Amino acid sequence: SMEQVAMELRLTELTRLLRSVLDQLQDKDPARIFAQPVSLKEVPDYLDHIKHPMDFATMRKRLEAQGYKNLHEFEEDFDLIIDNCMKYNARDTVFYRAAVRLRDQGGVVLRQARREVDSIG
Repeated sequence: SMEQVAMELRLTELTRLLRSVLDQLQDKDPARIFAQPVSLKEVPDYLDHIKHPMDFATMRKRLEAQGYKNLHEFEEDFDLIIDNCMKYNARDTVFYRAAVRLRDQGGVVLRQARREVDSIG
């Protein structure tokens, strides 16, 4: 149908906008602490602690499959990155501190993304 196409064009454009958001959030992680999945070879007990691991490469895979239907779903995954880290790692670690800085800096980007998503529809 023509409606299914129009819906698919909306999803494609959302994917465009979320790709730019993702790039901007990932720039706020210059140490690349959140770039890849925590290694189960190197942290073999991780899944005993963290039930839903997340990282920027995994989000990018979902993004490119047009797997985010709305901004809420994308934000859920970004919040998992931060929240998982703040639980597994102690306050006095470079990892925890990196997550706090990513959360704080990302807030700004996500605030305007929400306005754009609502604005453009």
